[PDB]
Amino acid sequence: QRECISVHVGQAGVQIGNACWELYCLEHGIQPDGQMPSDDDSFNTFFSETGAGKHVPRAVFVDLEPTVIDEVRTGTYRQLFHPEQLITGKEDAANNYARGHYTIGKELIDLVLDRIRKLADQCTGLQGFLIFHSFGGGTGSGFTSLLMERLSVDYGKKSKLEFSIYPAPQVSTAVVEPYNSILTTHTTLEHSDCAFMVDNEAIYDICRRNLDIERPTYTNLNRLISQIVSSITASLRFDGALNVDLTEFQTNLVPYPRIHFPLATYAPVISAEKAYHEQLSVAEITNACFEPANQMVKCDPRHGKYMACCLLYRGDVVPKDVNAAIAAIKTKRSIQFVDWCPTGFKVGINYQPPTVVPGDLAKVQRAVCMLSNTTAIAEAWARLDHKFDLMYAKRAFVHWYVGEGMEEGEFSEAREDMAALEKDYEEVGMDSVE
Amino acid sequence: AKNLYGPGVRMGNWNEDVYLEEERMRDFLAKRDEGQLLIQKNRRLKENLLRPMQLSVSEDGYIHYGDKVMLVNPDHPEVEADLFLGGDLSLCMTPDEIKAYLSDELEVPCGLSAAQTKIPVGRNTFTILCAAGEVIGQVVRYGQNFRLGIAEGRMFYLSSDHRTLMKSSKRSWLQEVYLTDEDSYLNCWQAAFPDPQLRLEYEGFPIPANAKILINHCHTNRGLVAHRHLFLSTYFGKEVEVAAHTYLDSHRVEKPKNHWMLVTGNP
Amino acid sequence: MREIVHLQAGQCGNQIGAKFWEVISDEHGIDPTGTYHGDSDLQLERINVYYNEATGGKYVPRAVLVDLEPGTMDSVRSGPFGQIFRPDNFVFGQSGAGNNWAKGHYTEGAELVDSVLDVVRKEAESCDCLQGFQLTHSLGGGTGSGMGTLLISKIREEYPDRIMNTFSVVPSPKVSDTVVEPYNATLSVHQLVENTDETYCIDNEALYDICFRTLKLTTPTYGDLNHLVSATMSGVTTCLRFPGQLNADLRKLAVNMVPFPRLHFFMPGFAPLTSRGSQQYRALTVPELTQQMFDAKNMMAACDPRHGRYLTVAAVFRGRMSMKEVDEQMLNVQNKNSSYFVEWIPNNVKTAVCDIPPRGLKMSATFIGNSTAIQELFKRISEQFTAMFRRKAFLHWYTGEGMDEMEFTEAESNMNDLGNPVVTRGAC
Amino acid sequence: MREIVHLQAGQCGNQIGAKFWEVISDEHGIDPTGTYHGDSDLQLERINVYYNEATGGKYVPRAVLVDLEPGTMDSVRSGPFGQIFRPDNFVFGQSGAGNNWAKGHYTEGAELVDSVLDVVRKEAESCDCLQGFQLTHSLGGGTGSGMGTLLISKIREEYPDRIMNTFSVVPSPKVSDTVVEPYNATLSVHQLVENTDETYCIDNEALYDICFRTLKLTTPTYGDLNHLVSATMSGVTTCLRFPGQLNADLRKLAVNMVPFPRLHFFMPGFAPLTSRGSQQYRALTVPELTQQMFDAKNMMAACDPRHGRYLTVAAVFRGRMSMKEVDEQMLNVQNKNSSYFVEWIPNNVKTAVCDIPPRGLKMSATFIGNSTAIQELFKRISEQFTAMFRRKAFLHWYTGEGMDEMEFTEAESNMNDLGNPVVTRGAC
Amino acid sequence: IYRKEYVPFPGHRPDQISRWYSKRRVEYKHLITHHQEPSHHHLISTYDDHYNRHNYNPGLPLLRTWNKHKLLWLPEKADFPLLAPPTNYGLYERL
Ligand SMILES: Nc1nc2c(ncn2[C@@H]2O[C@H](COP(=O)(O)OP(=O)(O)OP(=O)(O)O)[C@@H](O)[C@H]2O)c(=O)[nH]1
Ligand SMILES: Nc1nc2c(ncn2[C@@H]2O[C@H](COP(=O)(O)OP(=O)(O)O)[C@@H](O)[C@H]2O)c(=O)[nH]1
Ligand SMILES: Nc1nc2c(ncn2[C@@H]2O[C@H](COP(=O)(O)OP(=O)(O)O)[C@@H](O)[C@H]2O)c(=O)[nH]1
Repeated sequence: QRECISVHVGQAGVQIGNACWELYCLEHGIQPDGQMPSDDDSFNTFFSETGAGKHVPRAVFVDLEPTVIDEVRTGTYRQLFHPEQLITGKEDAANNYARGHYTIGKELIDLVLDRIRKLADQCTGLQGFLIFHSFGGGTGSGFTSLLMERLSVDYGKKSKLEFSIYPAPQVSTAVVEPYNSILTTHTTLEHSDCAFMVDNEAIYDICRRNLDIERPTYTNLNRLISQIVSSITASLRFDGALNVDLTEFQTNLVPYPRIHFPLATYAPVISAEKAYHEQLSVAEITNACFEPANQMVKCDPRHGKYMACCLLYRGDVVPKDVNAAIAAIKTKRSIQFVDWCPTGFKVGINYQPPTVVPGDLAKVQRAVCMLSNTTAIAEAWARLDHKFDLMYAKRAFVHWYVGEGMEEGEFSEAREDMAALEKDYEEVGMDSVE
Repeated sequence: AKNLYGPGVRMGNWNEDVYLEEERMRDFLAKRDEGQLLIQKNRRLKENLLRPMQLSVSEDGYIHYGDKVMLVNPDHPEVEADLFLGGDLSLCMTPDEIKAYLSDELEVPCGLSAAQTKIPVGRNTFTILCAAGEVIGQVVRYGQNFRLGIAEGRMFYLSSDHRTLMKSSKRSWLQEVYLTDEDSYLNCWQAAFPDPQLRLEYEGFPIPANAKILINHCHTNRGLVAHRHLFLSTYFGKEVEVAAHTYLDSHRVEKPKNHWMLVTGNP
Repeated sequence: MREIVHLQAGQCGNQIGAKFWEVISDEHGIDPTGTYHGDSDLQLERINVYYNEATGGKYVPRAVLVDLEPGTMDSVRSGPFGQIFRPDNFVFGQSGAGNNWAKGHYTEGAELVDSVLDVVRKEAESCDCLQGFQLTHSLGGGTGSGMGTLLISKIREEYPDRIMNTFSVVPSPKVSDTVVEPYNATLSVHQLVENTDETYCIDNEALYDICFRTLKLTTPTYGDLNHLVSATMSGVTTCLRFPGQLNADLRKLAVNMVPFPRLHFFMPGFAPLTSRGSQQYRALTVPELTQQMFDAKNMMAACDPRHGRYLTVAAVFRGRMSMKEVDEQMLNVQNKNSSYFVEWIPNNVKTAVCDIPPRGLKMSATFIGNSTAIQELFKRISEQFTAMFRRKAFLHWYTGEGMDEMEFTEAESNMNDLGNPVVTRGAC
Repeated sequence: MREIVHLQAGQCGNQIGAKFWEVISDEHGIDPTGTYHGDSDLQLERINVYYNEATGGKYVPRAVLVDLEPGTMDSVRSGPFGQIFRPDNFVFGQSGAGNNWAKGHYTEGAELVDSVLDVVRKEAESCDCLQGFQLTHSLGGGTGSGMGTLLISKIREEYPDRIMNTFSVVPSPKVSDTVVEPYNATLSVHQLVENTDETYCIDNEALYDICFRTLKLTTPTYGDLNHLVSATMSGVTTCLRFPGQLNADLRKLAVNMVPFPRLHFFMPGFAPLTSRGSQQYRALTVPELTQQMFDAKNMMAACDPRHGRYLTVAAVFRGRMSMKEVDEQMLNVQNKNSSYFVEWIPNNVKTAVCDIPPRGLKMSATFIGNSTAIQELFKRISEQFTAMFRRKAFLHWYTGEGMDEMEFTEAESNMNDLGNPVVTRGAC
Repeated sequence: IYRKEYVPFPGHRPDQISRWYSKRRVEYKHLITHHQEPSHHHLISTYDDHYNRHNYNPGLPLLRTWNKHKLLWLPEKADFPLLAPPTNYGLYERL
């Protein structure tokens, strides 16, 4: 009855979805064939029932190009996903918002909305949409831009959560990432309700400090992202003391309708050989989140001021050690809030501990996902804006964009709106003087 | 913060910890010694409902009066719904496992099911009683007013009546079959032949021991059906419900889930 | 023979309503199956205060189970006393409150209040003299903060002369499980102050302080905490369910407890409380009850009685005892802590005795006190509201739901209006 | 005694006949074969009303089952309680109406009308004194409509003093099973008015409203819907079938519920309807049955009273009840809600109290109320019929089938007319 | 790469123990306020005690000695009548 549709845009999005739906399958009964093992209703949030018990997902996995989604219907989950739910294209956007939004969008947007409508028909109370996409490739940027421009018009009263693959500030993986990010932030700033942010360089650090794995595979990053999303989309699955629906995320983390960018942080990132030697208490499970090194995004909050934080605990947690940890953090000085949101904590509690995929993370009885809207992200934005200025100063790679119908002046609009977003960041920033 | 120790160690709140542990331990041992705990009640109810019995010997291949004969529903090739449930099921007693809970056994409504067992297990062994005037030795006849009873030493009888908006089958919405203790015309069933063409001439003949017959309640003309599509989630595994509605097919013939075989002792 | 309708909204108000019903069922001898299985007849003499009689000896509580999120319904049916309520009195809702006062005030809460009004009507005509209503909810948060105040306003407009007791869970200063508590609770307090007749501000931090520094526990969960509210909210209305000498009803408490119509903000206390260690070693006497009652530790709101003069104080006692010790012990505390009482009201203590103690206890007593120390709650949430409203913060979720800007200013103005006449009593 | 010759025409007609005859059988004990395998001797006492004794304790329902397609009849025969109806009583023809009230009132029905009238006469004549015929049909659809109306017409002339009641199932507002229903319905009321004495107006949409809202059923099957209409059908004949105090037959419920001769469209509604899982949490006290049969849901028609006013209301209580309460309730409602009842008639209510209760229930009650709200129906139908004839829609059939357009005009006339009767009396 | 890193997991049945036990902890219903000893029969009205049940029968009817170590005539004051069944009179039988 309390369901949400998971949209998975891009190569990034389809593999984020692969990891998290593997985690949901192991979380519930859900064998990979599609049936729970022989022999409560917590599945009826992500899994639609069927005669002869074939629990099928409510997600859509969209990609403008084959191979990555072609292998999904060939691998070890070939029977679980519905064959028309996984949408494939025939020609990649080739790292181009122009191709993703203006040229290769229209032969597939009708099929994507048809699938979205048929999923939405089979929902008593639809809570909203969880989209997972990159700020990198054109498939992950332009198609989800057109997707917002369609679905926000069609479903304007519905809740919207993004889980954005923000480009790394130091290492990165593309040369037109500033272009794609500067365009997608402009076109999705007014349509997003709340957009949790995740980076790759930060979790590159995370797997070498806290996993104690110098050579992990790149699957582990969306394994941890799967843990994040299974922590945040869990109160509508199981029962707890503080039951937090998706609306309270926006209500307690998005104060103003332009600033909607929190950073996530996980806890017990332990790798099963340093797990049965520590307390894993509530005080330290909060202190690990609020330490400025375990962030999903490489931007420390010491050079910033927190706006509002939402802690979601899961497992063998009593609310009053959470209360004591919140009191200790509010007494800590290096962690400091803005003066206009004093009561800046939103607590959600679930009783189910995280089910652990066979792999790197450990079996822990306590976990917390910490979603902090903060003003520190202005630095991370302004870094790509500086790169965008240095890149646009002499019109590099602009011909590929303008040959695909992308108007030239919308680049200047995107830069202007991101400058206005920096502005909105700073006067949200400074303290009371009146 | 602190270290937050557990039982045994003498720090923090250990004094009230061992006080609360002694109080809860005292309560648990008191309930265990007095034998009023949930698992003790479960074990008593289970042994009483799972005590093994014996089936009557069929000296000839005919079911007589007063003999211990079990009701089974045979295995089916029917595929009208994809959600199926096993084969060779058995009419068994199912008292509801929260509204019973306390005391010893429920009242006028009890509830029937069809489990996947084929051994005579005690909750499935039925005595073919006399209803009308007969003796302990006469053979049950096609279209004769017989009766089904099962046992605390109190004979409960299979019963049903017409459909009202107070009671029905649980998961479906058709007629309810339930175990009463009273004695009336509603307790009475009858047997008939599966084939509607060669039925009325067989009226007035003995019944074979292990054979396909139809059980018609002689107040509503409805047949006993195992509603194989759905399930009743009870303790003794997971099985199906049973109701009363005559299902016909493309020849005025009854579907295989109208059919009910009887089981005697044939070693 | 007089009735109190127990209505409860929100995921907090629901579970306090739930926990209230086991202690009422144990006091009245009702098992989870609904039949009476007890030992006395005084429990059936006045069973028609909370339980409608049905066929077959089934007593059904006159409770209204309300919430916008359909998640706590399965929990309150999952409790041990789940097969006791009507499955019509569970009124559902297939949405989320979203931690928003406007969401329960001007949207789907306002389309659910029609069904809730139909339910409270259909139970209300099944009475001879309905004494009043008893709403238990949380001021900070959703559902019960907004739509609970819808129910308060609607039933106050429809029955204008029935006693309204609301047990309201105010937010705590030390910890807040919600960012938008300074919005929700202030907008709920405005609706409370021209409506209900007897509030009870119940604070989670105060209850937690009772759990450690009085009850002396180690893992106080919501149920263990939650039951103390259930116990005081059972002990207030005891002379209506059990006989006694010098009885007292809710209007008996009200006419003695509220000097002015707007000064209806109490803070409660139920203190025959002791640890499991000291449990066998309590020497229960009326002075020992009174001294541990009037201590500023068992008080169920985050307010210090030492910082403000009490207006009026009530001790609804229960148990077989001599009430001479009741009279001169509260006289002794009145004459001793004279500076903490206002000088313009002589004999500002209401005495009432119920014969029948709570089950498992020898005697108990419930403290209900109208104090001027409620400012450490109300003024506090006023600085919180002003310091957050100045930057126009968290607002579009409130103004986009069909709600104008200036009733925030009305809310702050009429909360500072509450601030004035009870500041006045600090210096008379 | 006073026997009642039952008439059913059409699929709906024969299916509401299946349940009625099944319900009356369960009551009088008669099994699916006839033998009175029953108990209380009161059952066989007044069996004449609905049964005729064959050979050797065998009771054969007095019913003339009619249909214009040899099909619905077969389901009835080859159904469970289907060998209780005499073989000959079943009448049918190898042709069809084709949802064409025309191919029923003039073409196909004609050749078959003789046949039915023969069976009708035999049963009607072979009796001590026929209280009155009773037809169950669906104004929406053919046969039942055309052939049906033709019966009430030819039947009313031969017998011009026998209560010709009718449980017509008028079309529904929202739901619209058929498409021509507009014409069919509008074309039959002109006949019903100048033919029936008491024309009960049940609607499939309202039966649903109840099932869903009241009974709380989840998969409402047409079986359960035929049950609510049979429940009522028996209530209106309970007194003449089961000895009781304050007895009241059919002409009594017509002499105290039909103000003027053309105003005879009553909206029915049973009372003790409660969910299977709430049946344990309730009290069958007269109050309960009243509070139900008068709410704007227990009604079996889609014309809520509130909108209009009640020219009369008839209630037949099936149970051993305390006259005082039955009477008291009547006065109370009439007094409390005093704007939903007309003012030109004092005591606008007929009360009756048959003893023998419906199996399973301690008490019960059927409701037959002539309400000016019934105007809402004929209007909606007229609205649609006129929003069609304007463009000779789906007319070719109705016309060339041996008819004319003028009749359509006058049907809307007598329709729009009656609309007036139930409008002027709606206001002094 | 896909089959090598995303093998199916037969026999990896998830557990349900911890959420259930945390629920057990988060809701000891009378054992939190319960005083010195459990006694469900602890109810006598004041009229029933000091009226038509006479008085406490095991108690000292005339042996009112002077306890010195609590300087008052204790054996009547420290009585606290708790004897006998409750004030059942016939209402239970009537109902
Ligand atoms: N867990 C995990 N994440 C991956 C893996 N491969 C890629 N990603 C994510 O995918 C992102 C790059 O994909 P996109 O920018 O969305 O590519 P695209 O939008 O489909 O456009 P094209 O490159 O033309 O196909 C990287 O930044 C990663 O975060 C993987 O193997 N495992
Ligand atoms: N006494 C008591 N307090 C509770 C209970 N449940 C919750 N609380 C408090 O209620 C607060 C939050 O309630 P809230 O989220 O506003 O519920 P909502 O009204 O449904 O939104 C928490 O801070 C709890 O400390 C209870 O069952 N009993
Ligand atoms: N109460 C009830 N109504 C029915 C049943 N079956 C059909 N109806 C109604 O009958 C209407 C159509 O009947 P109709 O086609 O006119 O039958 P016909 O008279 O033989 O043509 C539909 O709108 C149904 O709602 C039933 O079993 N019970």
